[PDB]
Amino acid sequence: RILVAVLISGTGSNLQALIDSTREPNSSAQIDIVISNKAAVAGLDKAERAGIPTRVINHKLYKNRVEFDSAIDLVLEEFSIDIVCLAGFMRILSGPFVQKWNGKMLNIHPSLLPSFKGSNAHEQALETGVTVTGCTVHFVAEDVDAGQIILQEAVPVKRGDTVATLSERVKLAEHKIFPAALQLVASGTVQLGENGKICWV
Ligand SMILES: NCC(=O)N[C@@H]1O[C@H](COP(=O)([O-])[O-])[C@@H](O)[C@H]1O
Repeated sequence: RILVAVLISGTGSNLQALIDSTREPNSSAQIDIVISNKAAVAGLDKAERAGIPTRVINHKLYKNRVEFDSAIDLVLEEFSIDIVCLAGFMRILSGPFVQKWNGKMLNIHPSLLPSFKGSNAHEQALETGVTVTGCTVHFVAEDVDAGQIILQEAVPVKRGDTVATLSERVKLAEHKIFPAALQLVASGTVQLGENGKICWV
């Protein structure tokens, strides 16, 4: 069973979906710890009501990214973590950390990368006026632009949509592909080749 750590910053709907899929009969992974850089967020309650230990590592208490990421890394090693899932984690990881976890850290983004990178993808989409958006799960890479893509699901944008409605429709897709992507990676079906490009059995 592959040990997983889910990093969060807020609500935790994606965390929840991963908990459910990991609690499924044939899952190849189990969530052994949940880390939040913000205290008092709902995702923390979801991990707790699930019997999953948590830690709040507040980035505001550190001097730089390196220091903050080192604290996080101490916990992951402490839990013999294999795979790291960034689920709503709103922090940019330091290069050495991303380097360390290359091929073992997945992130979920609410757009069809390379479109609408950064925060507020939904708002960007609606400002732009696309009729198709979606979500993407990928490996975290040195630069947030070369992250190897694992799975994506296109989601339609309705003409009436507000950030709330679109956002909700996109999360439904996210809960589908993050669990599947985790499974894909946890089971070894998907890996990062030596050339750094995605690889399937
Ligand atoms: N910086 C990346 C980013 O924008 N992530 C997105 O934030 C939301 C948090 O959801 P949740 O906490 O309910 O899983 C999710 O929709 C995720 O795709």
